[PDB]
Amino acid sequence: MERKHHFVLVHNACHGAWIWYKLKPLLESAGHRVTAVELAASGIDPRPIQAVETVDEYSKPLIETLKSLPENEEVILVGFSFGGINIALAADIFPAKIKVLVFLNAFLPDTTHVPSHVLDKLMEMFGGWGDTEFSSHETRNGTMSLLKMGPKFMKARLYQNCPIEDYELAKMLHRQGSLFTEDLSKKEKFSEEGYGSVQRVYVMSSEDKIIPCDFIRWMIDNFNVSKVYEIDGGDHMVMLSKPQKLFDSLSAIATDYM
Amino acid sequence: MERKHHFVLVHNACHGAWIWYKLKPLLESAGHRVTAVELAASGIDPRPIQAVETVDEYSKPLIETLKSLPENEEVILVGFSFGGINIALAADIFPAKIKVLVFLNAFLPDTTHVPSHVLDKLMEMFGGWGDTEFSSHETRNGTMSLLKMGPKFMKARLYQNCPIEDYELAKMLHRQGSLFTEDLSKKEKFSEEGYGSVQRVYVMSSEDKIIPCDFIRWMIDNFNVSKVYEIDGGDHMVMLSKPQKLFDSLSAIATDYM
Ligand SMILES: [Cl-]
Ligand SMILES: [Cl-]
Repeated sequence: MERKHHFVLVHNACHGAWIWYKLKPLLESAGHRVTAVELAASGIDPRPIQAVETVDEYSKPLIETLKSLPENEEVILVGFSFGGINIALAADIFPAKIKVLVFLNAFLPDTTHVPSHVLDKLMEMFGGWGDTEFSSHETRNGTMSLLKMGPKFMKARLYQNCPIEDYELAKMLHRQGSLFTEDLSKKEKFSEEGYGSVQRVYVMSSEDKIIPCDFIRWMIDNFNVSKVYEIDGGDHMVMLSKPQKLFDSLSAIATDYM
Repeated sequence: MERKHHFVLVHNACHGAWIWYKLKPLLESAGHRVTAVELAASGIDPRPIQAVETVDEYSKPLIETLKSLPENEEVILVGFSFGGINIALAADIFPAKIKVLVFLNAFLPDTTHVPSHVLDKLMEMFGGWGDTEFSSHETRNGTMSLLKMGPKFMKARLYQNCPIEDYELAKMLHRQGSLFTEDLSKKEKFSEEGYGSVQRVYVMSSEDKIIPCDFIRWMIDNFNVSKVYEIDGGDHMVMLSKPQKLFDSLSAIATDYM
């Protein structure tokens, strides 16, 4: 049997490690190791998002997971949605720990514009926020913009191809979060020597109704990848609507980096 | 059609409303309404268990859900495991709001002994906590015993008949909690005029490795119920391992109290 890999999986804003409940055992039955990180103020993390003011604090559990890998171990690092920004941050710290970055229906930042660039572009373009609730919290370093998904918006825009049980689960577990847009507008650009040096691939769902297939091409034209994989019939929450096809794409990716 | 009901579902210690994610849509498809309560320090509730120092604080979100119900509305109140204690507590406060109490693989207290009686009986004969972590938290109410389940103990004793996905989910979501046995040993006995006046039924799983059949028969012999229902092949997490059969049992109950 060919070499197996260690996958580090990074969830989206307002969610938590729980999203990976279908995919983790698929990967582990094929002999791979999986670590599903829970970011700060996410899932069952005991902090409210208001206490996590910066994207570096938010991302700290991912940095700590990578820090604790033994010497010379490398992972396949998979970021979902805002998890794209998280994994780029990590890649700028620990580039030699990362065999390949998997941007899964994810923000794909560049090394030319401020780190918020691709998030700011989507916020300008997106029209279907529905019953999502937006709010602010003032910090000692400025306004921090917060969001809490509404259930109608979830159903129409994230979960529309998911089993109803999955939607019910999400309604039980989703939390107010942040896309850290102010904090990311003030951060130093992602570096070419760190983030830019790491191999990267993009995995996109064909029915993602939050991260559209033309906004992806925009991001990819803006900052190229090695390879683009497409998951036929996936919604945004592809690890819940099409976990087997997602396993298939991750499997393929593992084969290209053995 | 027959009139439908409003089910209020109460989870077990260390868990949260998320346990109900398969059952909830089954009951809603059948036309019923469903509230899955999240108890203090449970699931995504923002407080750690160290902040919830009494069973009455732990139960307060159930109390508030019952208090909020419109005038003359009555619910089918389902308590799972330690949920049995919480629904007995609620029945002693709002007995006229409850059509029937459903003890589901649950502790069934009486009105003769201290509230912790049936737990004390189990805890005395129980062995093999496995990798479960026990700790003590000192409070203005005395010592509070905390537990955090270990994953080997979960797999063997709680989830042995569940899909691997459900076991992975639970590993992602379970939290340190408490059975509040100190506080329950000190509390006033449940009253015959409140709790004792409410209709009650028991639903047991045949393969429950936490609450064994013989102990259930002893609780029911000591505090009678109107009817007993059994779910063939269910583990303790019967809402995960046999949701359809649990639905079938709750349907049968709802037909009985139309
Ligand atoms: Cl996101
Ligand atoms: Cl329990």
